[PDB]
Order: sequence, then C-alpha cells, then structure tokens
Amino acid sequence: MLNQELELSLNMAFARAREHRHEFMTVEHLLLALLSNPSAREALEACSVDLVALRQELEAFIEQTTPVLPASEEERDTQPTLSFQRVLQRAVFHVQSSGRNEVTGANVLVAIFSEQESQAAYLLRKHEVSRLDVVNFISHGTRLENFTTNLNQLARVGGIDPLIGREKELERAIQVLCRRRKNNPLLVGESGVGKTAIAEGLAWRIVQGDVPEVMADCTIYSLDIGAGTKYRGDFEKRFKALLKQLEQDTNSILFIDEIHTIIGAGAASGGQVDAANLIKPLLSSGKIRVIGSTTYQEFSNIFEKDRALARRFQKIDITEPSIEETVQIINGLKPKYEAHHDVRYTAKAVRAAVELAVKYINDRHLPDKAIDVIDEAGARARLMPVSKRKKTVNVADIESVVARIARIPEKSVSQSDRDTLKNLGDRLKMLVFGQDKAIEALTEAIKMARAGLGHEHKPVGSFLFAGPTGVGKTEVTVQLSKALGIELLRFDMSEYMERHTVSRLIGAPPGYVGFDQGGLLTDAVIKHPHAVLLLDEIEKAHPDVFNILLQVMDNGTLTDNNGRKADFRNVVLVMTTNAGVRNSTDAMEEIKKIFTPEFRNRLDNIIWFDHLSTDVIHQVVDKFIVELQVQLDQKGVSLEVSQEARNWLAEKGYDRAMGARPMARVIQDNLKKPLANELLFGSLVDGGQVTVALDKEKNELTYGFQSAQKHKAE
Ligand SMILES: Nc1ncnc2c1ncn2[C@@H]1O[C@H](COP(=O)(O)OP(=O)(O)O)[C@@H](O)[C@H]1O
Ligand SMILES: Nc1ncnc2c1ncn2[C@@H]1O[C@H](COP(=O)(O)OP(=O)(O)O)[C@@H](O)[C@H]1O
Ligand SMILES: [Mg+2]
Ligand SMILES: [Mg+2]
Repeated sequence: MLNQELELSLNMAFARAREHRHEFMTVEHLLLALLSNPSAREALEACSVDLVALRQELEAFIEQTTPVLPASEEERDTQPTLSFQRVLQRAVFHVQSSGRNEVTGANVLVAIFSEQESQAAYLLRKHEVSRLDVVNFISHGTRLENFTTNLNQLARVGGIDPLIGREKELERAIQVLCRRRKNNPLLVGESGVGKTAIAEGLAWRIVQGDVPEVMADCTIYSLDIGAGTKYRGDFEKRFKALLKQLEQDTNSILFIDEIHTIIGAGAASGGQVDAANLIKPLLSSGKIRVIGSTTYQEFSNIFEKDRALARRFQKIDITEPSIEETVQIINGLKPKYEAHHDVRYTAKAVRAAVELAVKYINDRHLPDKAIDVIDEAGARARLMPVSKRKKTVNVADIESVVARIARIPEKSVSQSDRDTLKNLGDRLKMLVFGQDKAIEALTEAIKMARAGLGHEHKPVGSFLFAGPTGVGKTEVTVQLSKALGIELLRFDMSEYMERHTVSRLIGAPPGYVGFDQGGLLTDAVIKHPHAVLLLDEIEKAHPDVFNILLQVMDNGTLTDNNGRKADFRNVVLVMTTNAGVRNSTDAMEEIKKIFTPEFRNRLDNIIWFDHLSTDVIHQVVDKFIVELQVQLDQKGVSLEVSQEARNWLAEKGYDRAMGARPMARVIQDNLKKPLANELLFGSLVDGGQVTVALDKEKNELTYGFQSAQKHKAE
C-alpha cells in the first residue's frame, strides 16, 4: 500500500531512531524522513521551502523532546506513537478513497496537516506551507552606525542563534516592557548565563508574531558596549542625536548590553548617564524603552546603592540553567553543531559536557561553558585528518576537552626547568651566604610545587622569612625572582599601616587597603601572574591586609571586581620580618606571639635566617670585591685587596643591629671612589694595577697604583 520510496524513507528514519536510541518514533521524525523522500521533497520545493531551515528545526525539536532509552535489561526498542500510526492510516485511507495505487511521501505530507496540535504541523504552517498547496501540487501534475545592531533585521535572516526555553524570563520581560511606568527590563545574571540570548531571542518573537497586538511594531536596536566610555568622538553629541533619531514617535526598544559601562561606573565628561536619565519619563515629545544587561554585583553596588538609574529599571533575575535544562539547550543546538563538524554527539556525551563543566569549570556558567566544550570537541575531530564520525561513545572526548579547559598548564621534565631547579640551591648559595637552611627549605618547596605536588587552589609558596636585620632575607627573594625568570612585585607594609604617619608630612589613608584592593596588589598580579611577591616588614601591616592575605593563601585568588581578577596561582608569596629575632631571646614562642596561629598555620614554611658568622661577612666582602674586579678586569685594571684591608672592610660594613646593610656604601666609599680620579685622568687610563692595603696604627686604607701598556718592565 506504501511506495518503495516511502518504505525506504521509513526504514532510514527507523534506522536513525535506533542509533540516536529514541524510544519514540514521532510525527516529527516522519516529517524529517519525508525531507529525504523525493515526492515530499518536490512538494516542499514547489512551495519554496528551505529544506535546511526545516531540517535543523525538526532535528532540534526531536532531540529536545524524545525520551532516550540506553539504560539496562528492560524490553525497549523504537515504538511508533499512536499519532505516527494515525498519520499513516490517514494517508492510506485517503489514497484508497482517491483511486490511487500507492501511498507516496507527498500524501503523508497532506496527512500531517490534520494533526492539529503537532509540532510538525506547526512548522509547516510557519514555513507558510498550506494543505491546499500540497493538494494542488499532487493533483495537477501526473537606526544606528555599525556593530551588532538591529536584532529584528538579524532575526529575519539567520544571524541570531535560536533561544531554547526560558519562557518565564521572556514573559517577564514582555510584561515589564508593557508597563506604564518602570518599563525598562534589566537582565541581571552571571556571564554566560544567557542575557544577550534573551534580548536577541525577544527580537525573534516579535518577528514571529509571538508577542502580539501592541508590541507588533517593535524593533530592538542593540547599542555598543561589551567600564567608562570616552576615547574620542564626544559621547555627548552622538548620543543626543541617536536618542532623538530613535524618537520620531515609534515603539522602539533599545537594548544596551552590559549597561554598567555607560552608567554607574562614572565617566569622564558629561552626556552618558545624564542623557540616558533624560528620556526615561518625559523630557521631549516621545519616550523610549531600554533593555539593560548587567551582572549580580554590578547591579548591587554600582547600580542600586550608588544610584544612576536603578529605580527606573525593573530587575529580572536570569538564573543559571540547571543540568537538564542545559541538556535541552545543547540538544536544541546539537544538529547545527553536528552539521558544521560533520560528526554525531551521543546523548551520553551531551550529558557529560554539561555535568563535567559544572564540576570542573567553576570559573564559568551553564549554557556557555557546556556549548564551548561541545563546539571544541567537534572541532577536535577534524585534527584527526577526517573527523571521525563518533559512534555511541564520546564521553572520553568530552573528558579531554574539559580537562584542557579546566587545567593542565606546566612544563617540567628532563632539561630546561630541570637544570635550573637542580642547581637553584647552588645558584642562590653563590649570591647569599651563611643561610644554607633557608635556601634549602625554600628550594625544596619550589621544586615540590614544580613537580605538580601541592594544591591548585593555593600559591606556589607562602613563606615567612624571619631573622635579624641585613642577613639576606630581601636579597634571597630578589635573587629567587631572577633565577626563576619571573617578575618581582614588591610592597612595603610600613606604607600600609593604616594611620601611623602624620606629624612629619606624608598622609594618605583613603587608600592603603584601598591602594592594595582597588588598584595596586590586584593590578600587579593580573599584569604579572608568574611572579615573586615580596612584602617587606609584614608585622607592621593592618589586619585588613592579613585577612586579604589569609584569603590568598587559602583561595589562591583575590577579588577586586568580578570574573576572579587577581589570580595568585603562579605567585611565590614572601613576607619578611624583623619581629622576633633569631633585644629578644628566641628559641620558640617569640614569632608565635607576634603572629596568630591562624596566619602561621597557612604558611608553607617559616623560613629562618641566622646571624652572619665572621666567615660569612668575609664572603660578603669578597663578593663585593669580585663584582668590582669584574668591572675593573674589562678595563685592563687589576684590583688586589689585602687580608688586613678585607678585615677592615668586614669591620666597617657590618653592624650587629644592621647586618650587612652598610656594606655597599663602605665598599663604594673605600674601594670605588678612590679609583675614579686615577681611572679618568691618572695611572689607570690605559690599564694597570691597584693594591689596597691597611696602615695599622692608623686604621685607614692604603692605595697603591701602577700603570702600563700591559705590564712592561716595572
Ligand atoms: N537559552 C538559550 N538557548 C540557546 N543558546 C543559549 C541560551 N542561553 C544562552 N545561550 C548561548 O550561550 C551563550 C551565552 O549566552 P549569552 O547571551 O552570551 O550570556 P550572557 O549575555 O549573560 O553573558 C551564547 O552563546 C548563547 O548563544
Ligand atoms: N646573607 C648575605 N649574603 C650576601 N649578602 C648579604 C647578606 N646579607 C646581607 N647582604 C648584603 O647586605 C644587603 C642587605 O641585605 P638584605 O637582604 O636586604 O637584608 P634583610 O635580610 O634585612 O632584608 C644586601 O643587599 C646584600 O648586599
Ligand atoms: Mg618599611
Ligand atoms: Mg627585612
């Protein structure tokens, strides 16, 4: 009773149903099958139907609504719906009654129209295909500039990707826009949640006539945004001309995506908020409606408490879609992604994209991150030259995709990083002396973190460098940053005490915590994610800084503005202290008294620094002499410093209270200054020799000079 062609179309659609593993074969599956069927295809072509725009829509509906049965043991195979059988019987009854031999696809197509409540019938009516057109086919023949504006125009073609679900939110927006006062919807939600999607989706509903009667003549023009808009062009005169052009007496809605840029954040010149607040009630011969978009926090403080327009807008909470609602969203977009990637995603991969992104991609939200994993996974197939189809198993693909987004970044094996880290303790020991323990405890902690051992939610290392003044605490961290090849961010905590400096001259506390949070600390760590953060004199810092520090050491993040701006994941935090000296006896309790157990227990290590021995002080002196020798040897000048003069430099360049802090000046005043004259207009111009000695019963340095081409004669 049925054609060979139609019987094939049925079998091929039955085939797709036990591969996608559908429990139901529906009327929508039937129309989908009919797109392959020559008679139904020619009928639809006759009415000027874009087969693809119908293809994508049927496919999207089918995947969102058909139950999936890959579970276990219990009896399930594809079962046609009562409705599906009803359409075929309607087609056979009509054909037999018409005097025709067999049922063709075009006859089944006529039978679908009679399923009054079906989606298949609904789509045929949307594509403007009437039942009469198929009957007659069978019988006879045996304003703004340039950005992403005018969403109504983008909807009539195919620029806007479809909006799935969210009826309550659109309904609420339409109702808000329909009010007499406070007519302006304000979509509030996290990034990726689907705010732009709702605005764009509204423009489609206006075109489709699914927003009737008084909102038919509406057009949604989208403005340009995305935190302060004034570069060049004078914002005040272009906007005034725009709002007036939007007003000739029309029902024009203006979508301002990321509305916190113009208003709330505080601009430089006028116009901005001041001009947008103007047209909201009645300050002309007309009125405009605005759809805004912002995040939870930027609505909370900068919009509602600071107040720029808050009351005139109606807030609509746009929540993150749940797992199953996101599965429906992905299922509704899946066919267009599959067409583009030439690949098929299994229902298990779809659920996995959603569920794995929820668990592991915490920095992002719902639809957005799940859609990016799905797009990324399909693109990934191309890299295997062809694009390997994907049978019934894709979870593993999704797992690699999610793993790459969620984590990974680190090179650390058999060479470059290996040699540096294996010699880090030796490289530092050749610049900082008498503190082998400190260096060893520090490098042990770096290597450990570099081996992938440690936490991902915490800094590379959090250390408390404790010890006396001038023993190598600052020098070690400066060198640590030079040996690791990373930036050095330095902050003095004595400049971050809240109100201690006044009677002198300096005084600036509206910042401090505001200096660190608002800008400085956050800005520096965003600019240089891989760095060593040195905080001098940590004991002098205000408790607000300590809470901020307690968060860094726990969360690995710090928040000034959202999207989790400051990332301390790749930072070596170093805090130096002069607190409990290793006029105080120290063996235990001293450092413990000054810093709370809560702050101390978040440290990776309290790295202790000892006093400098007599031998160490001499090594420091030699280091200064060798640096000078390096400079002098290049100019053909040889510097020799005697033992007695080395003892004299050691004596003068080391205070027990100040450490080796006075050494640089002592070396400068006694070894560098006395050679300037001779190197410029004396015996050392063409090279030579300097001998520095000591005159004992005088305790002052002796300076001998000798010159020559090289060392010719004496
Ligand atoms: N309900 C939806 N149906 C289909 N796609 C959606 C839906 N909601 C969001 N998306 C998609 O997810 C992404 C995030 O949506 P978007 O509107 O940009 O979120 P937001 O504007 O809040 O940052 C966009 O690619 C959008 O196409
Ligand atoms: N342990 C040391 N090894 C090598 N040089 C040192 C040592 N200690 C102090 N110096 C010299 O004296 C200066 C002061 O040391 P620094 O690390 O700044 O002191 P602090 O431990 O108080 O932070 C250094 O810049 C360095 O020139
Ligand atoms: Mg200081
Ligand atoms: Mg110090």
